[PDB]
Amino acid sequence: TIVKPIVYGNVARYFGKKREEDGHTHQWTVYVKPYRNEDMSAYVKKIQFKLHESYGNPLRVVTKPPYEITETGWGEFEIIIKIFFIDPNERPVTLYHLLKLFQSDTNKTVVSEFYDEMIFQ
Amino acid sequence: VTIVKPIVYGNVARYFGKKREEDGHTHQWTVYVKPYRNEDMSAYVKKIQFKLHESYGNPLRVVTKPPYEITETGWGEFEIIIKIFFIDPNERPVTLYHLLKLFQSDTNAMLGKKTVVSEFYDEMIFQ
Amino acid sequence: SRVKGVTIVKPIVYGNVARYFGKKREEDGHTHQWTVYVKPYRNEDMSAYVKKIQFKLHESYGNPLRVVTKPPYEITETGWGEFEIIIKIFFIDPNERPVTLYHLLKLFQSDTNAMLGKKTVVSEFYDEMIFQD
Amino acid sequence: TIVKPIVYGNVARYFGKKREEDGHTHQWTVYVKPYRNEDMSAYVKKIQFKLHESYGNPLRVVTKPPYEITETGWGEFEIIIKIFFIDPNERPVTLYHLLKLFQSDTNAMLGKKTVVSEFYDEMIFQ
Amino acid sequence: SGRKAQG
Amino acid sequence: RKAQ
Repeated sequence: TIVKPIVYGNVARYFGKKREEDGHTHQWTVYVKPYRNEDMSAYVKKIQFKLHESYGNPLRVVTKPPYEITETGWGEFEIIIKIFFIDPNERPVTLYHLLKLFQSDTNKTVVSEFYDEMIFQ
Repeated sequence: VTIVKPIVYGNVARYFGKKREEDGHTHQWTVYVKPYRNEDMSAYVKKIQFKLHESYGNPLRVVTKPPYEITETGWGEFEIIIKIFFIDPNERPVTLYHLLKLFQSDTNAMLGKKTVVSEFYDEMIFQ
Repeated sequence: SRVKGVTIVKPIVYGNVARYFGKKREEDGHTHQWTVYVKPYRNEDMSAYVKKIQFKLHESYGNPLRVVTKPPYEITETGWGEFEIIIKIFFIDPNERPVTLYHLLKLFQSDTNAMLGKKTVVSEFYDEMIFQD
Repeated sequence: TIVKPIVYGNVARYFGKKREEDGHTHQWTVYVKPYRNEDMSAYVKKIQFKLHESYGNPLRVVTKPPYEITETGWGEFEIIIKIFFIDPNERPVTLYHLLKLFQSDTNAMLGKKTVVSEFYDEMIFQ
Repeated sequence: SGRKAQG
Repeated sequence: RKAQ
C-alpha cells in the first residue's frame, strides 16, 4: 500500500469592481498539488477539472504540472476533479471542491484548500 | 525508497493588516512537522504533540492524523515543545524545540517577503 | 567501481530558485535569474568529501559545462527557458564515478503562487549520496 | 573537528529621495546566518558588528537570531564582524564585509530594486 | 526550442 | 574608510 498526499482547492481574488462586459467579479485558480514537492506526472496521466455548465469548455484537462485551471467568474459552484493515472487497473480518484470566492466567518486573496491521500497498489 | 527519513519542522506566519481590536492579535501562524519528501508520514508517526504557550487554551495540542500542523493566531513569540510519538512501540518519542517566529527579519522585509518562514531539519532512521 | 574503504550515506538537497525580471530584456530575450545548487541536508562542510560538482546546461548557453570545486556548489545564470540540468557530483579520490542527478530548471511561477504574490520560484528535492569515505 | 558553514553580507535599498535632514540615502541590513538553517545560538554566544566611526554607537551586538543590524547612511565602508562562541576555549572569528549600497549597471536592466552582497565562509572548531 | 521551453 |  502506497499513499501519496495531495492538497486541492482554490485561490480567488476580487476585482476592483464588477467587470461590465460579463459581470465577472473574481479571478480564481483551482488546483491539485502534492503536499511536498514532487513531479506527480511520474504516476498521474491527467487531471480533469469539471467546471459549472455556464462556462464554455466546462471540462478542462491538464496533463503536466502545475495541475491548475485559472478562470474568472461571479458565483460559487462545485468543481469535480478527476485524477487519472498512468497505471491501468488503477481506478481514477474523484474529488469534489466547492469553489470559494467570498471570505468566510473566521478569516485580500481567499484560499480554500484540503488535504487528501491517494492510495495505490 | 530512502535510507533515512528526512523531516522539516517549524512554522510560517503572516501579519494581519493591523492589530485586531478584540484580542490584540497581530498574526496568523501555523506550526508543523512534515516529511521532506511527498510521503505518508503516518506510516511511522502515531501522533505529534505541540505544547503551546500557557496563554493558549488547551495548550497541549495533539495531532493524530496528517497533516501534523496547528494553525492559530497570536501576538508574541514563544517556545513550542514538539513531541513525536511513533507507531513502533520500541521507538522512543522524539522531542524538538521550536521558537514560534512571527516577526520578519529586516533582511527579509527589505526583500519582498511577506510570509515569515522558520524551518529546521532533522533525520530519523527506522529498522 | 571496486569498493575501497567504508561506504557512507550523505543526505543532500538540490534544485533551483528563480525570479522574474518583470520585463523581457531586449538584448537577449532573457526573463529570469536563477540559481541551481547542491547543499548538504544539515549545516555541514561538504568539501570534506566532495571534490567538484559539474552542472551541464542546455546548448543554448555559451559554456554549457560549469564546474564548481569549492562551496557553495551553485551556479547563477539568466535565461528565458526551462530545461533539464545534469548535475554530476564527484567525490574525493578514494572513489571514481560521480553521482548523477537530473534537475528540471523551474522558472515560471504557477498561477496560484502568482495570485498569492510569491516572488520566488523554488524547486528543491532530497537525495542521498552513497560513496566511499 | 566541527566546521559550521555560514553566509554573511548585506542588503540595501535606495531611499528614492535623498533625505535632507541627515544626508542619508539608503537603508541597509548586515547579517550572518548558517548556510543551512539551524540553532546557531547553540554555539554562538554573540556577534559584534563594528560600524564606521561616523555612527553614534558604532558597536552593535546581537545575541539571538536573527544576527542582523539595520541602519541608514550614505556611504560604503568595511564592517568588522566578530563572532564569539559559547565555549570560552574557542577564540572569536573575525570577518570583514564591504557594505554595498550602490547597484550594478546589470541589475537596473534586469529589474531589481534591492542590492545584495553576500559571501560564504566556514567556522572551524579545533 | 527542443528540450528547452518558454512560458 | 568610507565612499560615495
